[PDB]
Amino acid sequence: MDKNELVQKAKLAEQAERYDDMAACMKSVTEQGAELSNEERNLLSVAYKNVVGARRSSWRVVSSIEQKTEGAEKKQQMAREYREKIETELRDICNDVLSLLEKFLIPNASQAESKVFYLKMKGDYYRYLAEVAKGIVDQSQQAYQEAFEISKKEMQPTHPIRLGLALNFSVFYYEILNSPEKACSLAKTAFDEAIAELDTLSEESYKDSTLIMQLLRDNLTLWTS
Amino acid sequence: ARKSTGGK
Repeated sequence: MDKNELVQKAKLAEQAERYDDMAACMKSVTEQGAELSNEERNLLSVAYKNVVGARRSSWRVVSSIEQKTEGAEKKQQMAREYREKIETELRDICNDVLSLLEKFLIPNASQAESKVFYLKMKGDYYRYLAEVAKGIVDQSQQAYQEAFEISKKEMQPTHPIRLGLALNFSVFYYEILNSPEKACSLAKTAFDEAIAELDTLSEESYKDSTLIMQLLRDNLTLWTS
Repeated sequence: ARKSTGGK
């Protein structure tokens, strides 16, 4: 197929909820070595979010049974082997995204916006790996730091990509680094800085930003429960 | 639980 057909097939798959199809097309678009547009970029990201989120979801359930079947030797072995099966799938997916990013998406990022997006996505998928590992937590951090630098310099505090990064990076501190302090401050600041500048919101992103700010506070409220 | 950009 051609770049324009793949994209329209990717939009069809998403409405069908057929996420592997939608990621196959968007991965094929990516591998054409030309930089991706905002729309293509969001489609690749939505695709692989759902593909990996299914495994992430299967992994959580089966790990919990695994823990609950302590004392039941036969059950616990069955749950462990299957967890391990879901993990292989999950790792292959994270490395699919991570290689795509490394080879195509990060080098060819010609704009600060892209660069922040792809770097946040790099340590998203290393965070997904951290969930399932280890000393690869650090690489989730370096991606996210290089993204959080480039974002604070170039972007308004109400930009959804910068707020969104505030939100993921914060969860990485809270969850992967076990550090609720470095998590809460990061999200209190992201939020407080966005709320002092609500006039910098634009009609194209005010729903995106305003949502993610709610999600920043939600986390902060929980992390004080 | 904790909200990310990557759930729901």
